Amino acid sequence: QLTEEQIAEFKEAFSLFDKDGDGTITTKELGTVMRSLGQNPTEAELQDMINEVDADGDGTIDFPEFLTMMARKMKDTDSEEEIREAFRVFDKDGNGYISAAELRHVMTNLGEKLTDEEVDEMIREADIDGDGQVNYEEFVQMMTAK
Ligand SMILES: [Ca+2]
Ligand SMILES: [Ca+2]
Ligand SMILES: [Ca+2]
Ligand SMILES: [Tb+3]
Repeated sequence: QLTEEQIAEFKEAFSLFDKDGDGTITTKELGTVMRSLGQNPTEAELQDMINEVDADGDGTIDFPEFLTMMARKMKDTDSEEEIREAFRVFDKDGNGYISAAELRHVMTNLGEKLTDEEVDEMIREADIDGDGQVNYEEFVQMMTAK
């Protein structure tokens, strides 16, 4: 039973993925989005990637499947591999560290203007140690913090 408060937040993600507002996420748009994220996925990956979110193999993604894909993860096993790439995917420094600055560097290219007072707070609001920066160890805390 997904609460509305959750179903809403998800909507925000879509508008971020489907810039065309067609109502379906395609590979051409997916790669383009990940291509600007500093990532360089292969053709076999992007195409095969959609499959993961495409259980019906229709060639596109909808709301029911868009949430299921994310929700499912919460209702199944997880691979620290995804937490590594995504995380290291932001630390272009390959150092594995995301400072309130670096985060603002990438999250900024997203195409949305964010405020420092917010980012600084978020990162500092999640940093169980409050070091103004997030470490790989902290990343687990969130998933290990009931
Ligand atoms: Ca589209
Ligand atoms: Ca770094
Ligand atoms: Ca720290
Ligand atoms: Tb589908």
